[PDB]
Amino acid sequence: HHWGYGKHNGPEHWHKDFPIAKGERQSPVDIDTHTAKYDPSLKPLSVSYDQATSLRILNNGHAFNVEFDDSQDKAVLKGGPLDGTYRLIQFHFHWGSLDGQGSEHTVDKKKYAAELHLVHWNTKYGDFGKAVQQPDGLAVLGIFLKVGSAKPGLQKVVDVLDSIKTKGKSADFTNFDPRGLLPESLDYWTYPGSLTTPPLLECVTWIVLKEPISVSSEQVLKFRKLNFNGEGEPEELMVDNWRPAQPLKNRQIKASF
Ligand SMILES: NS(=O)(=O)c1ccc(C(=O)N2CCN(Cc3ccc(F)cc3)CC2)cc1
Ligand SMILES: [Zn+2]
Repeated sequence: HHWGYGKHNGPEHWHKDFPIAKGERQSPVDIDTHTAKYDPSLKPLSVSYDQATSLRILNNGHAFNVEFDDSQDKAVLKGGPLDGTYRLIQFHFHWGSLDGQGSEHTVDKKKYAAELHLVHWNTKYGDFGKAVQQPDGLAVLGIFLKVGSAKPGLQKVVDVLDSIKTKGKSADFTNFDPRGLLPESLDYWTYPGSLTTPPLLECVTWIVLKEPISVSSEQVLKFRKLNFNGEGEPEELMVDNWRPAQPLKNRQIKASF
């Protein structure tokens, strides 16, 4: 793969290697709040992260992933629009070079400074690789970040970034509690979509929280010091690693509230 977020290999180029980029249920999308319809049939979302076991943090050249042990039903997402149990495997963020951009989903065209994605796979499929080949294989919980007060629960992530500055670097990252990254309210919008990076597979039930979390300018500034490049290569700051909104096509966004 040679895809990325640069002028020559960015989102507008992805369709050449990944034709599904122009598919029928691509993500992210703009969430038009006035058109989204309240669905009273939606169940309350269930986020059970008390037994979450984080293991490592990795700079993969596109973002950084905080990985979890998903070999057992520990941290799971269920309820809401979901049927079954989805296991947390990793979380990562997308952010911008400026506070005025960075999120993938937008709300009434508003772009947030960043967006957190907690990725879960449907246990009925056995493993993540098999799950991404199914229309209901993944559930990604998206949370917007705005710049204001610091998020205490995010600081451990911010402080370890120095150790994984470049592509391919990883660091032990145990005992991190993802509950510290959640907003107060679990109200959400949901729609069927896709992974937002190649392979862009149409296997995701998106659940995007209405309430953003606040992070400090210093916290997001640290994200912007990461590198897309590997050690010993020309420095390319890891910023604007977000895909813009895609055509909604034949889909309806439902609201839980
Ligand atoms: N942002 S998002 O939609 O929330 C998201 C969620 C999960 C993932 C994820 O774990 N990888 C998907 C990509 N693959 C690498 C890959 C890339 C291109 C290919 F053709 C095949 C595999 C590693 C696993 C990526 C993005
Ligand atoms: Zn993502």
